[PDB]
Amino acid sequence: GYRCGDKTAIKVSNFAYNLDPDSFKHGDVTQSDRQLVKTVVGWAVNDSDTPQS
Amino acid sequence: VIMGPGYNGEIKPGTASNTWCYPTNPVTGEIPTLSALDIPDGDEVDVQWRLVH
Repeated sequence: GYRCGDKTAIKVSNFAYNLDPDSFKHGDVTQSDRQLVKTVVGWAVNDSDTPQS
Repeated sequence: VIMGPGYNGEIKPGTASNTWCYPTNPVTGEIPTLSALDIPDGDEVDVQWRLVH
């Protein structure tokens, strides 16, 4: 054929990757046990002759 | 022998029943130079007018 050997070339480049939030999937959900974050203690002292709130 | 476009114009050792040929006394194809065209002296626009008409 005419100019056989001058094969057409298909070039790929300039790749870019977006992200689709709606495509989200998750596996098995693990929930840990309650862990003590913090503690505050105190004393309420009543030296009067009546209950105090 | 020289082959046609279908053969991609290949020139290969061989022989054929016809043959390209070139003059043994080639003629020069140079563009002849003619006698000058003389325009009478005048204003620029007048000279151009006489030339283009």
